[PDB]
Amino acid sequence: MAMTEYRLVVVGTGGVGKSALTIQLIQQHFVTEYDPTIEDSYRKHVSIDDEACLLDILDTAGQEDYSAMRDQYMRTGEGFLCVYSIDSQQSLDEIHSFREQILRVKDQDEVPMILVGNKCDLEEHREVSTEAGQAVAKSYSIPFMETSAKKRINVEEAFYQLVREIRKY
Ligand SMILES: Nc1nc2c(ncn2[C@@H]2O[C@H](COP(=O)(O)OP(=O)(O)O)[C@@H](O)[C@H]2O)c(=O)[nH]1
Ligand SMILES: [Mg+2]
Repeated sequence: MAMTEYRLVVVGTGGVGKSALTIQLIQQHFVTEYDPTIEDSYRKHVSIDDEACLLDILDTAGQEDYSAMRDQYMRTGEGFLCVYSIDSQQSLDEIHSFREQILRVKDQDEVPMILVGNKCDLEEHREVSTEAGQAVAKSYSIPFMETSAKKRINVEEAFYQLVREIRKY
């Protein structure tokens, strides 16, 4: 009996920590200077709510003319991890267009996604309050989480929550 595979796409402005969160989930260490242009896909066998499954994760990078793989992942993506950085209001503001574009490509009014405020270790440099991130997520009726790839806070939980959202769809 084959386990279900979930295709997940991590999106967000450059520098928010898409690679660092994805590499923390897969390899369980914190990267500091990962190439901002590398667009890799990753796999991981996990159990979520005690149902084993496979995660198929595209770690998007840059906004150059997309590869055919990115376009396929955008069309076939089952859940989206929409990442901003709590120290960058600009990265949160860009989330609104990431959601429009996901809903545009998927051609539906609602697509499983989670709003992730990353770098929650940078409390000194916080621009986006938790309350404001919760307000965006409540407005879009999506789950919300603050994460730290650096301090390993809620990394697995963010991905697992996205799977729980897909399973409710
Ligand atoms: N303090 C802190 N820095 C982070 C965190 N996540 C990523 N970074 C840093 O932010 C920079 C960009 O991270 P990266 O994952 O490459 O962002 P990406 O362009 O979305 O892939 C890197 O230097 C990371 O060390 C975090 O949770 N906390
Ligand atoms: Mg990256």
